[PDB]
Amino acid sequence: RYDEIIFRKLGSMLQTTNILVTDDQYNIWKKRIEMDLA
Amino acid sequence: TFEGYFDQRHTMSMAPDVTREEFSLVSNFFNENFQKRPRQKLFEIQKKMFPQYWFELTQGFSLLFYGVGSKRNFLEEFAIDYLSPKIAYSQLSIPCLILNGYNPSCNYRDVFKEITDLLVPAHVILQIQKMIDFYKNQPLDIKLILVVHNLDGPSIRKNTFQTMLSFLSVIRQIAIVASTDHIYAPLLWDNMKAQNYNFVFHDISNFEPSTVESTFQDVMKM
Amino acid sequence: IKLFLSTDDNLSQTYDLSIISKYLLIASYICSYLEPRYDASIFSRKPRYLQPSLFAIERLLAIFQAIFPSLMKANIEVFQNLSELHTLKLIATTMNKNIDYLSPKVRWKVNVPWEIIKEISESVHFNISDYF
Amino acid sequence: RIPTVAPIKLWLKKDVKNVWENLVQLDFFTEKSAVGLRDNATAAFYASNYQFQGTMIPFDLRSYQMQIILQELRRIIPKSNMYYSWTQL
Amino acid sequence: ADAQRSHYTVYPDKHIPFVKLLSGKESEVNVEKRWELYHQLHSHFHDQVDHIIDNIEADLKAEISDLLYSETTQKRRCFNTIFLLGSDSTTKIELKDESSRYNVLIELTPKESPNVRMMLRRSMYKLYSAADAEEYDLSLVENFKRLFGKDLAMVFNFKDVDSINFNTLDNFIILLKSAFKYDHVKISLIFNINTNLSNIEKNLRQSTIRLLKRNYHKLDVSSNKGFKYGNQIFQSFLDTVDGKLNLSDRFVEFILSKMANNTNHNLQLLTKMLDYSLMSYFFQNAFSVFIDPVNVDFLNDDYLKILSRCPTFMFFVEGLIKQHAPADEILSLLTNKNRGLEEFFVEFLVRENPINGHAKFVARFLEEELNITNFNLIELYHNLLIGKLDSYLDRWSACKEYKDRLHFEPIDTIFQELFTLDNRSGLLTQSIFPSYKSNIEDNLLSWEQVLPDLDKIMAPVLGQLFKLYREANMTINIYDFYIAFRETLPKEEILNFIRKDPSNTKLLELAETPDAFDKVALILFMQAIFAFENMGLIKFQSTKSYDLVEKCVWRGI
Repeated sequence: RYDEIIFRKLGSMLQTTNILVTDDQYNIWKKRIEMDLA
Repeated sequence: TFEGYFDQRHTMSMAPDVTREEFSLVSNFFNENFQKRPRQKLFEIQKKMFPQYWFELTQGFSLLFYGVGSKRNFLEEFAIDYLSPKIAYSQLSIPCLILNGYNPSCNYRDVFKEITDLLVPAHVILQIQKMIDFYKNQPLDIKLILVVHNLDGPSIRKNTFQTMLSFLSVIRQIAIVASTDHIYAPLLWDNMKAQNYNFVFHDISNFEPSTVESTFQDVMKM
Repeated sequence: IKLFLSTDDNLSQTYDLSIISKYLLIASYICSYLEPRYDASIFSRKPRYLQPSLFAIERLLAIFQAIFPSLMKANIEVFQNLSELHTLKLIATTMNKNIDYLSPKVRWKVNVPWEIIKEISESVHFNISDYF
Repeated sequence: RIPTVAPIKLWLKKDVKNVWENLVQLDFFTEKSAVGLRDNATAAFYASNYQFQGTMIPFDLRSYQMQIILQELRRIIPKSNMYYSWTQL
Repeated sequence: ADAQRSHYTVYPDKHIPFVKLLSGKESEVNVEKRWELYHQLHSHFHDQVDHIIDNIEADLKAEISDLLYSETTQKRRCFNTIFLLGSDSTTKIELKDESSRYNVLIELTPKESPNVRMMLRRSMYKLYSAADAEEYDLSLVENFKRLFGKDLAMVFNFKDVDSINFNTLDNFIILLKSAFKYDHVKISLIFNINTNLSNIEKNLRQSTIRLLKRNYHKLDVSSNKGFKYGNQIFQSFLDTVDGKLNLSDRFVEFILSKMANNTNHNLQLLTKMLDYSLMSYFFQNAFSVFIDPVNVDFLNDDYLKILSRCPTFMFFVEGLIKQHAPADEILSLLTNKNRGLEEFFVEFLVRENPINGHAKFVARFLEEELNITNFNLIELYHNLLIGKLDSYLDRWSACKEYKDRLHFEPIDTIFQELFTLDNRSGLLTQSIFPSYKSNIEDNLLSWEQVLPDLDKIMAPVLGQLFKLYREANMTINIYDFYIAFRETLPKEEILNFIRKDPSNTKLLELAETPDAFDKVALILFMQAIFAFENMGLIKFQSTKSYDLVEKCVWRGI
């Protein structure tokens, strides 16, 4: 990844802040349980 | 590391001499041909910070541009093409003052004449004190945009010049944009100046060649 | 009795300084009184009555990094505190007219006596006395 | 060199400063390179403008020199003085 | 050209600085509501701050005026002295416009005092100019009452005592002492002292100091004074919040770190972080719209994704699974039907946190009933957030009588994360306390973190040359450095890159020269060294030889 790196280096507020779980990680967590849910 | 500091008959005539005109040849061609697109790509991406820069300027935070490479062109695009037109077409043509620090012939008294004419309705510090008392009652509206290229310039490094610029940022109706190149630039400012400047720092290193600043110092002396 | 036991000609925690500020001054006195010969011998892992000598800015930062409690690095605050000491006149420069810090020919020296720095190290728990 | 106690003040470094100032006024001491009085007003004009090293270095590190040699001290100081025994080395 | 001039002036929908969130899905109305909500709190914050700042200055001028006119009936004509400890050149003093006595303020900068001759002339020049507006030596002082028919009271403002040549100042003070022969003249002296009285007591002659000590007043004007104003501003920050936002332990931790790095100007640095954090929340977080629970009806499925990823909700879902809650309830909330949890979220918005009320209670209780003032509210609030307030209260021995009252129970309310301030990605450090020296070195070394057919191979010379600078010794034989730099260059690829231009004759003209590679390397080398000269990287030995250079910085320090 490059855009996140340059945003972090530039100190821009466009880059997201990692206080919440990432969208990809939470999506994987939801899907791995939904596939075994029904 | 610091340990790398404690752990530390040829002449230049042995190198082939290059004339002044020959020097400008190779530099100009490679400054355009070499690393053309990636630097332009980085520049275009960096334009996305204009709303954040514009937001920060309105709140009263000076913007300091630092990093490797020339920063004259970046400041020109921001203030002229984005900053000045947007303020006028949103507050309802804002004058922009450009100061060159790379020129060693710059004089602070000549600069202050423009400030008095453009802001003061008709011993420099005493006049600045009058302005602060005037703009207290004035509405918090941006009136003049100030850009100071090379705040580490040879005629600008001096303490008297630094004090003059630092007092200007106290008045909220003036927008200040500055750029520096020296590594020890923060040493030039103590608490009394850093508080007045009210900087917000941005690393804007672009590796842009400094053709303009290279004109005021001869390479033949090397 | 207590009136005569002191002259009281004196005009009257003597210097409120930050943690970064305290180590900055401690490192400088080493530069102003220790020979450059001994910089590598003491600090690398490989005169009280004389007037202080000059030193370069690179010598100060290296020693400051060397004794600061992994590296400390030199952010804006470190230089911000360093310039204030010059403004506070605890460190002197080699000029009197048109002060320009970034001019390479200017050197630095310590304007603080031994007795003041003695008490500074006590609040820091840095044992300067063993370096001489 | 005094018998002790069976169950002379050292003046503080601050109070000596006035004592130190008196000796420079009375010309017992003199600065390391004290040129002194100039001969002409134009020459003195440069002196009144130039700032020497001694005007900037701390009060406790200004180098001085002496007008009276210890031998002359021992020739003049009364033998009743307690520090007479310290006139020599 | 215009760039050759020292300075020159250039003349050139309705924009709102905020930008769309949710990849442009954010509505126009919400941004304006976001724009308006930010202004509401931001203006509310500054109204208390500006009142406090103006109150502080009013107190200072009141005290300064009191000292200047605390008329002491000394039998001897002597100076009136005020020592402004920790002051700056920015402060100002205004005098009474009395009838019988003409009051004039005299400023004395170190630039105006190179010698005693200059001091006397300039002081009289300013005195005459002020006297000229009534309707250059001491004879003007003697002639003043006959010239203008009024008594003269002079106040000398030593705007910066430290930089003043004490030898000149010591002589000038004695010069002013001759004014006591006149009966119509009175003099006052104001000293701007930065560090302490100790600097004065060293450089001034001890005979001079006995003049000042006869009539003097000692005053402190530093902004930092027993957390008296820092607590008030920090509490006012909580007050203007009105419980609509919260603080994390990490954020207060960062504030406590930077507060100790400045001694006399914390308030302006404190204001930077609080406002910048307030700015950050509105620009980044979309849930700032729901500060007012009226705006709840604006929810979309995208907002539920943010709600789904709240730490207090991530484990709450697994609590239902592990406590055998019905799977239909879990299925209903995850597949976003009937969205009943939003009412619980509505409650959290309404729920006032007792943290602010208890802390304000404790602060008032400490100030008024325990009479404790030597304390920091930022530390007090941080211990509350960590839940370690009991240890913090143990600092003071008088808390024993009321530890049960002052004890508080922090609770991690659900969805509080969306309304807390924290330092998590360094966005509050990369732009406010940057590693200015470190960033340049990293950019010089790691160029790939900045930049995204010779361009694909060779990095910029400025960064590449820095590698040799780190490897170089303290002093450099530039000819050897030039050769060393030349050996690293891709000669054949560069020469083939030079030849690519078909019509640039001046480039091809040099390409015929076998020494062009040496010339091209030197042109790149000399230009780079000049850039190194500007950046403070290299310093020449031109007094001995231009062919040797010395390093001026090292990596990682």
